[PDB]
Amino acid sequence: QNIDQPTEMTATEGAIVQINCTYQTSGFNGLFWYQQHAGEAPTFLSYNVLDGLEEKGRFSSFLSRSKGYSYLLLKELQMKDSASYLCAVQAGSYIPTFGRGTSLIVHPYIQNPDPAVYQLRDSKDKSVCLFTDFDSQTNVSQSKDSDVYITDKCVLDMRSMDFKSNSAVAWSNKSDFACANAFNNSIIPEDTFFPS
Amino acid sequence: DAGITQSPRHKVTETGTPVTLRCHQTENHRYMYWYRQDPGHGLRLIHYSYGVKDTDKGEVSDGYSVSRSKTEDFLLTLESATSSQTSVYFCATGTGDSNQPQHFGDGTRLSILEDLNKVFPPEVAVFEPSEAEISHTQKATLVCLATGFFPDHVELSWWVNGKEVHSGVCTDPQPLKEQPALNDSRYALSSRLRVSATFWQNPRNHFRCQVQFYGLSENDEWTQDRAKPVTQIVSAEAWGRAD
Repeated sequence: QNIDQPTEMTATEGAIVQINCTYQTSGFNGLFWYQQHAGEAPTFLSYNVLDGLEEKGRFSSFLSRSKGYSYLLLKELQMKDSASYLCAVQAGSYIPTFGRGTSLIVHPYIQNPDPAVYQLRDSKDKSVCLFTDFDSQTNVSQSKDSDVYITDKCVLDMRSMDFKSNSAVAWSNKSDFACANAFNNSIIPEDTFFPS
Repeated sequence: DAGITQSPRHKVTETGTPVTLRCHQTENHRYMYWYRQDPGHGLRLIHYSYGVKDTDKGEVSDGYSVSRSKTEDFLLTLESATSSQTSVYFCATGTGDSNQPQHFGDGTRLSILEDLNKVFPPEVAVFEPSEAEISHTQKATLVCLATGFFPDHVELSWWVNGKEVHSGVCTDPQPLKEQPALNDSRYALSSRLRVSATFWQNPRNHFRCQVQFYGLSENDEWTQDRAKPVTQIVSAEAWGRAD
C-alpha cells in the first residue's frame, strides 16, 4: 500500500494540527486512522473511502483518492491528544496495512513560567537535579558525558489547582556533579532561578 | 476494557525457550489477529484467523505458529524463541468487514535473551522536595528514580496514604540507558509527584513510589550469586515533615 507518514510532530495545546499520510494501492477499499497511546491498544478514529472532508467532533479526516492522500485534522488540541496516529490502508481478507505512525507531542501552555533548578536529596547515590516550571519552548539536551543522565521533559497536571508544569531530571553517580552545571549543554532561560 | 485480554502482558526468557501468548475476547468476533510492533515499523501482521481451526499467514509469519481451537482464544506460539522475536505483540479481533475497524489488545512486551544474567530488578529511591522549591513556589515535587533494571518491563505507580494517585504525576515515557553504547544496557526511569507545600508539611502523609518489575519465573534457569531476578515489586518512600 506504499504508506508514508511523518515520524514525529509537536504542537501546543489549543492549536490545530494536521497529520498527513500518503499511500498508493490497487483496489483501494478505504483508509483508517487509529490513535495509539504509548503501550496500549490502538483505537479507531475514522474510516474514509469517498473523497472529501468528514467531521467527527474535534477531529476531521480528509481523503483524496487521486492524490492517494489523507490527513487527520485535530482541533482545540488537548494534552490527552499526545499519542501516535496510525494511517492504515485497506484491504484474500480485509486487513489494512499499517503505516509506521506519527508521534504527536502536545506542549502545555504555561501561563506563569518560573524556570528553576532545585536539588533534592534521598529520603533513605544521594541527590537529583530537577529543572522545572520552564516554558514549553525550552529544549532539554541529552547530556555530553557519559557519567550524567538527563531525562526528557515530562508534563504533570495538578488537576485540582488547574496547574500544569514541565520538568526534567538530571543525576550522576560521579563526585564532581553539581546542579549548577547539570543542564549546561541545554539552552536554558537566562533567569532560571538557581537557589540559594 | 473492551473484552480483549492478553496473557502474559510481559515475559522475559532465554533463547530456545518455547513461548505461547494468549489472546482472549468476549465479543465473539469471527476474526482474530496477531501483530508485532517494532521501532521504525508499523504494526506487522504475523498470523490471523477467520474462524475456528481457520488460520492464515501474515507478512511476518516466519518463526511463529497459531491455533484457534475456539472462538474466544487465539494462541501465538514461538517454538524456540529467537532474539529477533523480542518485540511488543498486539492481538486484535474484528468482523472482517472492509469498512469496520479492528479492536486491539493492550500488548505484550516479550524480551528474548541469549543470557539471562543480563536480567536485573530495579533499585528504587525517593528524593524529598527541595525547601527552596517550597519557598519559591509553595509546591513540593518528589522524584522517584528506578535504576539498574533490565529488560524495560516495569510499571511505576505512586501511593499516598495507601491509595494510588494520578493527579500531579508524570513518569518518563521512555527509560534511559545507563550505558547507551552497551548492548542490553540496564535502564533508569524517573517520575515526579508534585503536591502543595502544605500537604508535604504533614508528617502523617506518606508518599510511596512502587515499581513492579516483570522478570524471571520458576522454569527459567538461574546460576548467579545474586538473587534470581524474579517478578517483584520494589518500593521506596518518604514521609512529610512539619513546618
